[PDB]
Amino acid sequence: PTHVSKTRKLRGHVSPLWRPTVNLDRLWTLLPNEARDKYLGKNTEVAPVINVLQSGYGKVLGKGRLPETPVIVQTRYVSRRAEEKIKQAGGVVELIA
Amino acid sequence: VNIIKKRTKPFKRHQSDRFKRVGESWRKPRGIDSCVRRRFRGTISMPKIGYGNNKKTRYCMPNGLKAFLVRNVSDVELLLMHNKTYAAEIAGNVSARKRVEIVEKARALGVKVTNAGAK
Amino acid sequence: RSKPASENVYLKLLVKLYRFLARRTDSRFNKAILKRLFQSKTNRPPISISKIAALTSRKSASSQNKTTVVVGTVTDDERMLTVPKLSIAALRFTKSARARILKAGGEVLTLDQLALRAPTGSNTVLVRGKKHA
Amino acid sequence: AAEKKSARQKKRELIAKRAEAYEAEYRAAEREQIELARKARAEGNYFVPHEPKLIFVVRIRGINNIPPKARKIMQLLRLLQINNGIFVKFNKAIKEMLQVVEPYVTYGIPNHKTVRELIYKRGFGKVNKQRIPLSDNAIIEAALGKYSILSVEDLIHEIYTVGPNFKQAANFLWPFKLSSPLGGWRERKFKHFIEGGDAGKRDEHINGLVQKML
Amino acid sequence: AHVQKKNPLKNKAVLSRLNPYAKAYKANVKINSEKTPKAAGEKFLSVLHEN
RNA sequence: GUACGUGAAAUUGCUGAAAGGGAAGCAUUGGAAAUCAG
RNA sequence: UUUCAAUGGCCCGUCUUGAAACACGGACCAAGGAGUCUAGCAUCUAUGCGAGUGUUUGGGUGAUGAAAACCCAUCCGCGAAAUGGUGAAUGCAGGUGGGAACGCCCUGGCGUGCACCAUCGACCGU
RNA sequence: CUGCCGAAGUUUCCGGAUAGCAGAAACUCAGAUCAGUUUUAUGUGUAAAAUGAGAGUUUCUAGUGGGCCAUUUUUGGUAAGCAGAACUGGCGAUGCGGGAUGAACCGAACGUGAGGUUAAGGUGCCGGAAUGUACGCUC
RNA sequence: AGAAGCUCAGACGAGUAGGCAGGCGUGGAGGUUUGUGACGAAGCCUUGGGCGUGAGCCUGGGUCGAACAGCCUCUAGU
Repeated sequence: PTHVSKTRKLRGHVSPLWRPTVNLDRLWTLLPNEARDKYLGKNTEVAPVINVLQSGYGKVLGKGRLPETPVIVQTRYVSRRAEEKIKQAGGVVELIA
Repeated sequence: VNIIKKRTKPFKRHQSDRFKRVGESWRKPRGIDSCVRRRFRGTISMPKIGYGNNKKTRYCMPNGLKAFLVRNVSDVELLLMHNKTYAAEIAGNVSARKRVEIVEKARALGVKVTNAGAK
Repeated sequence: RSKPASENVYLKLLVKLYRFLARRTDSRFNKAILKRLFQSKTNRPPISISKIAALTSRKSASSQNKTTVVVGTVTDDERMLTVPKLSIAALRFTKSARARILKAGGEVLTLDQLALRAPTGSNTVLVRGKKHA
Repeated sequence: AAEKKSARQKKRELIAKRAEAYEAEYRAAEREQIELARKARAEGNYFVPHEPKLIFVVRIRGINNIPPKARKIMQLLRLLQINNGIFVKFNKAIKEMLQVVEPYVTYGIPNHKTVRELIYKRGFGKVNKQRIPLSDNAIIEAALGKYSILSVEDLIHEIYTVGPNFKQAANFLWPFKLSSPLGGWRERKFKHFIEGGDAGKRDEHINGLVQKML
Repeated sequence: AHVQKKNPLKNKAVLSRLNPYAKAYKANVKINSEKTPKAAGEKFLSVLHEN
């Protein structure tokens, strides 16, 4: 406001390829909370599917540890260490065209 | 304790005597060569915080009370508990009917009126 | 800074409460808390629930029942999945952090509740947030 | 209730004994010096009195037109104002200081009455970086109890005789704020004291000046 | 405490407070009451009244 | 009273009071005269 | 308030210079009259939320004024990953020292040790 | 409108970045370090007692980058002036007492007042204060 | 105990560039004062009084004839 301006007090003083990246530690966070309660920590024959393309991510990177629960990761691209950690956690990677 | 004022004369703006366009309301001189800002001899004095009066007697009239502006009988009632501290001063736009009502109520309450004999 | 620029009435109430506690006790904790309440938001960075979980069970761990105290926001850390039991007192909790701590863990506390529980700061861990920003 | 009254009463008697002891010491020291001088004169011998370990310095020139080298020394002497008097431990490290601020200060040997009157009238202590008047012995006791100084008489003794804790006592005393001399200075005041002025060393005439300033 | 400063020299009561010894001082003592020994060496007098 | 609501200052005339031997205004302390306040 | 007496009192602004003086401005009074609005960027502070955040392009809706308030589908902006295609806990997401704060003791000792800073260390900046 | 803090007045490198002076924010430090200072010791410089003061850093952000006058040393001097450096001062941001009057001379540095006492300079009168005291010189 | 407050003690006070803080006044807006007003609002005048260090504020009297203000916030062609 003009009233609080300090010129009110000077009166009188003479004056590429689109590819957002997601790391492994956030892969389970993308999935909703009720599915995590169902699939995470339980040895179920059916595994959850995390299509990281539908969540606005182009590539899955390898930062972080995944929990030992297997999970199917559907994506376009994946860093070489990321899918190493994925099968070490028991999951598989399905590259999406 | 009595009321003593460090000064009685008002502070006049410089050369307000000489010029009718220059009002007597104080204005601090910004002139670099202003001998009056430099505090030369014979020149008039400038407002200083050293002229501030006693805290315990500031805002107090000669009688020792503080003037309080009053518009109606409701305002006077607010001065019931401070009749030895505040003196009621009826506003200048209060009609003659409300003047006499305010004065009577303050007199009954024991509250001083500064300008009672008016209108 | 003798007073905070915040006009929040409840922040002023906390400052009043810890003004008394700082001067009527001999706790360097209470003096520290009063100073951090005066500090601006720039100097009160958020601390994550994961860093709190780390600093409790770090090195020799020995967290026991010690209550974590931070003058700031305890933001959640969604990367960590299984949340331990924690007792934190803070200015604010993000809705995620408060929900996660309560569901699987201990309790959340405000700074007035902590002053009742531990007026002298006994068995309290005073944790700051990373200012590297 | 009774414990504090008894302790303070015993403390009061203890101070009286110390003051009595100090008074006898001054009388004996003066008398023995007179006897030594008398015996020297009778034998034809010459007796040299000891050097004065104590000096009293009064700043006689103001804060205007003073060289920076001389200004710093008066800052170190706490002579930050005109007509300010302080006690200095007169030694080889001080003689050189006072010799270069000769035109700006005067100093001399203060007798017991000068020290006794100064602390009684102008005595102010530096308590928590404040100028508190020495109006009662407990003020000195709480501020100099580590050095076994309990009363004004103890403080006077520690200053007059230049005891082991003279530095602490002199630093405790806020510089005395003396008035302008009663009767005035000499006609020309900034000439050297020897040459008819009022500046520099003056030996036993610092007393005659100080009594004017009190 | 200590609203006014009272000079102990001009206040007999304040002097008693500060110095619990002024009640017994005996300022003046008569010590020159024996045969006054005129102590001045003859050689000293010659040196004094020299030239 | 149409030279029209309110009627400021500059400026001008009259009356009253006072001052004035080649400036004046101003400031400080009081007196005198006038006028107020408690 | 006016006036007298004693004492004091050089015309204000601007400009130039180390500084004045000069050099302009000023017959008098009233009214008007000069760092404003906006776009971007950056600092600091406050506020809301916080790995998120941002309703107001637009749609819904709003009977009492409906250009307000209210509600939000899909996108999008910045942030969450850097480096020059690839793309990060080796090691409690690493040890040593100082350190806020706390605890146990009989000032000091011991333990714990945030922020930050020097240190050996890693991983593709973390 | 009042109050508080308060400079630079110029190096060092290419109009500037820098430093310096002034502030703010955040740190650690009181069995600690500083200093327009003096002693002591070693050979003017170096190192360790006196006295005073709480002493440090990091970030960042304003203003300043002139001159004048004077002292001392010194370089030449020259009809005689002066000219060239350095030096720290004084002014500059600053009123007041005195010097009859005054940018640079002697004192003194400032909130509003009462009382007391002085500085520099003065005490025949203007003019506050001895037509004081003592000894000389001068027409 | 308007802790924003109350109280005790000491020191300090020129100040350009610059820095920082608190206040005064004006037009209009939201709220509020059971607010003022033709028994006289606003304005104006006055050798009337009071308050404030100051910007300014309140008031007596006169004149005048229809609107106006205090506090808390907002705003600026202040």
